[PDB]
Parts: sequence; C-alpha cells; structure tokens
Amino acid sequence: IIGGTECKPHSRPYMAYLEIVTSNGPSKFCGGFLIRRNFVLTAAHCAGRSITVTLGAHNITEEEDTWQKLEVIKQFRHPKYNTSTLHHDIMLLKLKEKASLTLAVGTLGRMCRVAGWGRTGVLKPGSDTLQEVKLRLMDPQACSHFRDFDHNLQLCVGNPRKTKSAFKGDSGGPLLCAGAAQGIVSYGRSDAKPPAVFTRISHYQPWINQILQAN
Ligand SMILES: *[C@@H]1O[C@H](CO)[C@@H](O[C@@H]2O[C@H](CO)[C@@H](O[C@@H]3O[C@H](CO[C@H]4O[C@H](CO)[C@@H](O)[C@H](O)[C@@H]4O)[C@@H](O)[C@H](O)[C@@H]3O)[C@H](O)[C@H]2NC(C)=O)[C@H](O)[C@H]1NC(C)=O
Ligand SMILES: Cn1c(=O)oc2cc(-n3cc(C(=O)O)c(=O)n([C@@H]4CCc5c4cccc5C(F)(F)F)c3=O)ccc21
Ligand SMILES: *[C@@H]1O[C@H](CO)[C@@H](O[C@@H]2O[C@H](CO)[C@@H](O)[C@H](O)[C@H]2NC(C)=O)[C@H](O)[C@H]1NC(C)=O
Ligand SMILES: [Zn+2]
Repeated sequence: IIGGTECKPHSRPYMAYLEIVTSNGPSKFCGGFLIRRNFVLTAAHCAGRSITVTLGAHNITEEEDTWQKLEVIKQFRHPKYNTSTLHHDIMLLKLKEKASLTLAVGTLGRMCRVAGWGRTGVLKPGSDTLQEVKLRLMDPQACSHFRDFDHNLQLCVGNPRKTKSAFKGDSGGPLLCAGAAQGIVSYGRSDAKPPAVFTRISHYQPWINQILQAN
C-alpha cells in the first residue's frame, strides 16, 4: 500500500495473509479475505503449488495469540482465468478446518478502502504491518490504457492525480466500499501510477456461490 496509514491492529479481522509456494522459486505473498470460516477469497494470480493462510495478523513478522495459521487443502481458480489478460482474476481457497471466531478474526465516483501488507513504494519492501488507503472509484475510461480492461468484469480504482495506490503484495486483497467488499486487487502499472484494476466481485457472485455449495 502506497500513501496509506497503518491499520488499527485487528480492525480488519477478515484480512488474510497468504504465503504461496512455487516448485521452482521462493515464496510469494498476497492478500485475501475470509468470506466463510473455511473459505478465503483472493486473486487467481496468487495461485501456487501450495498456500498457507495467516488470519489474525497485524505485524506479520511477530507471532501473537491472535494468529491462526491454516492449511489450504484446495485452490479453486476461476475456470476462465486468463494468465495474460488477468480476466477472471478470482480464486477461492478452502481451508483444512474452519477458523475460530475471535475479536481479531471474523468473516466478511465513490471512495473505497483497500488494505494489505504489500510494498509501500516502487523500491520499498513489503510492509511489516497491515496498511490501508482510501481510493476513488473511477469511470472505466480512466483505465483504457490497460488494453484488456473490461468495465463489466473489473473496477478502475485510484485517482491518477494522487500517488495513493495498492501495489505488489496487496494482490488478492479486498476493496471495501461502505464496508462491503466490491473489488479484489488485481493489477496495475510497474511505476505505481494510478489507476489500478480490481476484479468486480458482483460479476462473480454466482460462481462464488456455486463453489461454496459444492464444497
Ligand atoms: C487469454 O486471452 C488471450 C488474449 O485475448 C487469448 O489469446 C487470443 O485467443 C483468441 C482465440 O480465443 C485469438 O483469436 C484469434 O485471432 C486471430 C487474429 O490474430 C492476429 O491478430 C491479432 C490482432 O488483431 C493479434 O493479436 C494476433 O497475435 C494475430 O496477429 C483470428 O484470425 C482468429 O479467428 C481468432 O479470432 C487471439 O489471436 C489470441 N490473442 C493473442 C494475443 O494471443 C488466449 O487464448 C487466452 N488464454 C486462455 C487459455 O484463455
Ligand atoms: C494484464 N495486465 C495489464 O494490462 O497490465 C498489467 C500489469 C501487471 N503488473 C506488472 C508489474 C510489473 O511489470 O512489475 C507490477 O509490478 N504489477 C504490480 C502487482 C500488483 C500491482 C502492481 C502495480 C500497480 C498496482 C498493483 C495492484 F496491487 F493494485 F494490483 C502489476 O500488476 C500485471 C498484469 C497486467
Ligand atoms: C514488527 O515486528 C518486528 C519483530 O518484532 C519488529 O522488528 C524489530 O524492529 C526493531 C526496530 O524497530 C529492530 O531493532 C529489531 O531488531 C526488530 N526485530 C526483529 C526480530 O526483526 C518491528 O519493529 C515491528 N514493526 C512495527 C511494529 O512497525
Ligand atoms: Zn495483536
């Protein structure tokens, strides 16, 4: 998160920190959010050979009693997900058991908010602490330069006149508008110039329901 503020610890109790394993590279990291006690919603580009979720985290470097580290048994990447265009950049992770409900862990033109542990600048490392930023929802024309952006599938997020932005490491995290999840962090420019592209959750709600009911 570029240009944001440190979250009040545990104030976003649905946030999930994902550590993703690849067979031929070191670990990668993404965000996500708990939508049922045994399901996390994230971006399809955060798929890997295996994933661990950490719920209850603020400072991700320091283990505390709020932490619940949970195994993912199965990854449900959207069947139409496209690795080039990042169309249908959405994925459900089924956890091995249901999370415990605690104060720190629970399920979940206008201004919206996004949180994550991603980098705080192009050249900066990932944040130790959960950060949050308020971003403007833009008209789709603002995202035209992303040649494969589609207004029906995706939100266009972040006033280009501000530096404020989600960035590397924030992928998979939710965008909340009036407290309801409306987007998933998907992609943007390497130079962090807003706006960025988010998955439009509303479009995928039938598919979300289909996975949950079968699992
Ligand atoms: C992920 O999305 C990719 C981008 O849309 C998919 O690649 C596209 O797949 C379609 C088939 O579904 C191909 O459609 C064909 O296009 C040719 C014309 O190709 C030439 O012209 C375009 C520019 O107009 C250029 O981009 C191409 O490279 C070629 O020079 C038609 O003659 C065919 O009838 C048909 O419509 C696209 O060409 C193709 N685009 C690219 C850039 O590869 C990809 O298949 C998706 N992957 C998955 C697994 O879903
Ligand atoms: C499909 N697509 C597209 O049209 O433009 C594309 C950009 C990329 N692409 C490339 C990067 C690079 O080259 O280093 C790069 O760093 N990032 C990071 C990763 C997440 C992110 C980046 C930058 C700005 C904002 C965000 C986000 F968090 F808001 F999503 C990136 O998304 C990934 C596919 C696309
Ligand atoms: C997050 O937790 C880590 C681990 O406790 C903190 O890291 C320490 O930071 C101080 C300086 O601020 C260093 O001198 C220590 O060596 C660090 N310890 C380790 C083991 O890395 C970090 O400050 C915390 N971050 C916050 C709260 O922003
Ligand atoms: Zn705590």
